[PDB]
Amino acid sequence: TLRAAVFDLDGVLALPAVFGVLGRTEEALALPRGLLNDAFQKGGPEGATTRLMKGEITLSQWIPLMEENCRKCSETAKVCLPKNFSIKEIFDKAISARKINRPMLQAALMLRKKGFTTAILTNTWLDDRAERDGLAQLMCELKMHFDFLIESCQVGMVKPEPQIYKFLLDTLKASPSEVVFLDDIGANLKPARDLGMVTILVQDTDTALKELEKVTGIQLLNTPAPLPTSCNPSDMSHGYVTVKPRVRLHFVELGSGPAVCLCHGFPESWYSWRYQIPALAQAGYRVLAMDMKGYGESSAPPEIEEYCMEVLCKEMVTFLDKLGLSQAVFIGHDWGGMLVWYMALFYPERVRAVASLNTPFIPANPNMSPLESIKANPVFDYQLYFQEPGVAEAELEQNLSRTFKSLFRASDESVLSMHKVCEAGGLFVNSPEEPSLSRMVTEEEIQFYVQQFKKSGFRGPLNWYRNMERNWKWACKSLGRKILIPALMVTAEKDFVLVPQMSQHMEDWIPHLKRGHIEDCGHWTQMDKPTEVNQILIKWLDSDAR
Amino acid sequence: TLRAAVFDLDGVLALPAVFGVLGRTEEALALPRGLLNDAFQKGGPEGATTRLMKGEITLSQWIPLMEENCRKCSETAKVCLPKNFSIKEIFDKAISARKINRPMLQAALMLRKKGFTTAILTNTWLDDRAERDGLAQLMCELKMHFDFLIESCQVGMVKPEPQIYKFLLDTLKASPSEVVFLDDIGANLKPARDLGMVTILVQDTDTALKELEKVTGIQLLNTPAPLPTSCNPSDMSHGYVTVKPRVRLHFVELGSGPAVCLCHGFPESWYSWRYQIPALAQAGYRVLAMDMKGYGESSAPPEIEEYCMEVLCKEMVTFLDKLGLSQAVFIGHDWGGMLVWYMALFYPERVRAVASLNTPFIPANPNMSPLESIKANPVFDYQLYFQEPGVAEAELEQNLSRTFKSLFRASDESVLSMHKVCEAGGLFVNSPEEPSLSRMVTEEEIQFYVQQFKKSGFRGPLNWYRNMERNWKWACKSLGRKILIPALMVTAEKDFVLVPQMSQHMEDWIPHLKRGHIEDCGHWTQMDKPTEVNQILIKWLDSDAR
Ligand SMILES: CC1(C)C(=O)Nc2ccc(-c3ccc(F)cc3)cc21
Ligand SMILES: CC1(C)C(=O)Nc2ccc(-c3ccc(F)cc3)cc21
Repeated sequence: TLRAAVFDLDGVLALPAVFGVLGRTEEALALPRGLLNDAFQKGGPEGATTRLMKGEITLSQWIPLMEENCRKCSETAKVCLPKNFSIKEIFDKAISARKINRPMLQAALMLRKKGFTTAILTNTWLDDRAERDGLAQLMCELKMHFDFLIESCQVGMVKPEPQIYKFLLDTLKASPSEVVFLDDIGANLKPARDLGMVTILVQDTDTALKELEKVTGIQLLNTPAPLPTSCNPSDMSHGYVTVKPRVRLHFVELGSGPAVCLCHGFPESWYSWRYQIPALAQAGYRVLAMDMKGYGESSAPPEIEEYCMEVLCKEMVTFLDKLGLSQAVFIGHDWGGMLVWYMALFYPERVRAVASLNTPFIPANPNMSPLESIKANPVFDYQLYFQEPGVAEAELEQNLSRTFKSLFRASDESVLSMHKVCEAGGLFVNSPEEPSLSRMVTEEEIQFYVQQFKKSGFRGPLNWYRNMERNWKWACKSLGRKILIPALMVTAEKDFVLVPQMSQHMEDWIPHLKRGHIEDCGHWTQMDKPTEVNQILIKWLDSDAR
Repeated sequence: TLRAAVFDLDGVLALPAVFGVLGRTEEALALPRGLLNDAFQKGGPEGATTRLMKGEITLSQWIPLMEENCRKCSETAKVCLPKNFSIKEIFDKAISARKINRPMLQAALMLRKKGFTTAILTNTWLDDRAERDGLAQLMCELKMHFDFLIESCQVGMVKPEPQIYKFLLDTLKASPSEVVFLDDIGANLKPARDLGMVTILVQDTDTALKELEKVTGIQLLNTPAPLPTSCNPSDMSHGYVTVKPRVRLHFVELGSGPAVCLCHGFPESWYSWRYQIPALAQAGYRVLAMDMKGYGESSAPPEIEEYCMEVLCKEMVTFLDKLGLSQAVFIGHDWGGMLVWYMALFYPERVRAVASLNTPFIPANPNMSPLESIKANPVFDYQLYFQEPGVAEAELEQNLSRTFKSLFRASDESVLSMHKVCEAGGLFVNSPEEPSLSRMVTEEEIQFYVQQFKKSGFRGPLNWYRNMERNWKWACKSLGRKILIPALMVTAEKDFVLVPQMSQHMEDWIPHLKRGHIEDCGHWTQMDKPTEVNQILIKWLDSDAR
């Protein structure tokens, strides 16, 4: 029975094959057929290309040897290479044109999800070209999804030599009959076949994937749209910044490029952005996913006033100061969404661009108490239940697994009576002790939130709602301002509290505001509709956040 | 007696004054004298500029009000503003031309070093211009050097109103007679003077600094060249990445831009780069200063093989993978310098550029054992003392303060007999029990290293020298390669072990190698000559690392 799948890089996980450019160049330049492919393989196991693939020499040392071989081949075929012939140019274009073969990666991802050990086995080179970063980027994106990456130039062995196959089996800790090996070169399949491995000659991806599903008995073709890549907490870079004597802020960091600071809502974590972090980093951004003050590995002081917007915003500015960041793009959800609008209003010089999921920008009404304003809308009643210190903490901390399983549910799975919370005596009075697992989350994802909330509980997080008068007084100072920096408002059709219509007047205060809208999306936006959140955010980032 | 110094921003800590552009524009456009300055102050305390400075409105809301005032003033003076007159253009140019007044900052730095509480008190605005980042950058660089930053637009008060002065005194927790107040506007000095504060009207910096030194009794003018800004460990962003089950890597992070990964030597810390971190971040780079494997907050497994170059390099690649970085510039010193050359040789696709301080690149000699090669040079004898597990650990761990005070000394303070270590029975046999403090370090800086080494000791750090045969075998695989990516070699005149002449053949293997050289520099390069290290690295980064 199969328990391992091995994939080649060129012509299998990455298309078009770099090899096939030797043929295309021949046709474009009207050179004798196979001339470039002949000079490429010249000398066979003793040749320049084999030395390159074994790591004896670098790609830049190989370029003049290939040119020298191209001349000798043309001299024999009684032909002349054009005025401006360049192996460097040919390969630079070929390498940058090569992209990930998405359905092949999807199949490898699906096999690994079903318990398979996966690996990339490739005949490759040590790339020291001025433009080597393009290929470094491709290898980084691909390799993360596999258990092993075996590169000929690092191991000093090359396919079709029998030793590399014995090396692969030792790395996999598997018998050859347990292995599927996919390659676009028949000669390179041959030793794997002769050893007893199942082999697939890859020409078109579709036929290769049909052969792959028939032999594994796992559906890989025509399968539903996969979720974006998530985060394994133990594999992330974890950062810690002391913003003041008793306050440290924790964040997870991924990628290079303009800093994108992600600000979760209540009662969440950096992990609420798990489906956005790999996507935004891959789109060319340096993601900083916060544990907001009161949460996870960040400090959680008990004082209510430690959680007013003025204090929270000041601390986020210090967070940027200590990291040496002059600016960051601020993206928030729920309470994080409220914080990001006030970062834009009070510190525009520090905010590259601002985006909010669900949370509209509504200015303070200076002729009405915030307590009065909130009583007007019956959907905001649950926030009055949060006012009395200790009441909501006791119910939310009682059973953590029940708390998160009850809260994190899609719009058509809701188990909560949001009205009338105070009167009913609690959020979960008509809710089960053992809620069923929502289709949005796994048991393990719930257990991550449970473990995070074991440290500081719900006091600090609930304190965010306990500064309505302080926040109102501070917000009134901004009543003559407008938000004029790049801004995005993302509405969720089925958020029954932060309703899309509440954002309707925003253009009066943010004239150049851009919008996104997600149909059939509840309150837990990032995990409810991750693919669409990523599409909207990446599109807005590339256009407005530089 | 004075214990606090307060500085204005425009015309005092930053020059040329943004105000003075109103006058220059008048002269350039041949407009009536004081016309632009009149429309700027139009309406006085009730005017548009006062509302701006109090934070009632943003800079972009103010621009059309200023234009409207400029028209009314021109209509009265019976003049016509030119075809293409733009307040936006005038102020964009004025703000970007304004730079830090270096000698004024140096004086504030010197006063704070002598126990003074320092603050910036400024009449400023909420900047929402498309080009606001330039000013955000300036405020970030300046503010870090002061105890307090009081901005009119954040406090809703403005100079010369008496309330802002009472607010300043409350923030300083000082009586007015204890305060020196420096301002370029006479009207703004007046309430501070009337309260009993010492006031300096700032026209030219030199005269202002003479007045400042006469009143404080502290030399501020003609004082020696200051050291670059250092790091306070508790104020840095601390990052943590698990590279494998038993191995976590710690780093300090500062700045935005291309990632620059700093790799210390033996027996050091991320803190050895304390004078480079703020400088490189200010030059436009994202600095990642490592605690290398075996050190500080990074894991220190006991096995010798955990510290061979192959393992260390692989882990540094995983470190980049987990952070989502496709590349980084690698800068190393001593053992870190050796690691960076092999990162360039084995992983060029992941290395944006490579630089080494003191450590030359010398290829493996495949016809000689590394143990033989090292015996040939008597300066490398101390490395043989490091071979036997437990011997060097015992002497180095015996008295940590003695260890670091003995090691970290300039070329003309050396206390160590580097020959013949093994024969003499130790590094510190002819060294004092209580070494005098080197001119390069403070007691507090030594105590930081002492506290760091209390965690894991010297086993992991010494293990870096215990893989000579393993490293030699791995290095021989690279003998046919060349380093062709951007590279910098920095030599230290007085490093008696890693001598400048040892780097002489490097061009044979790195043909496009760039060089730097530091005269009168010992082995502890970063702390011995910080200003010159920063100049060489910043110059090479801006030219070759993009
Ligand atoms: C799902 C539902 C109704 C919706 O449609 N919008 C919101 C907003 C907040 C909460 C919420 C958050 C925390 C908590 F403890 C209780 C309820 C729940 C919801
Ligand atoms: C200062 C001096 C001689 C010099 O000029 N070059 C070097 C290189 C290494 C060490 C050193 C490092 C660690 C240790 F434990 C002992 C000596 C000491 C030196």
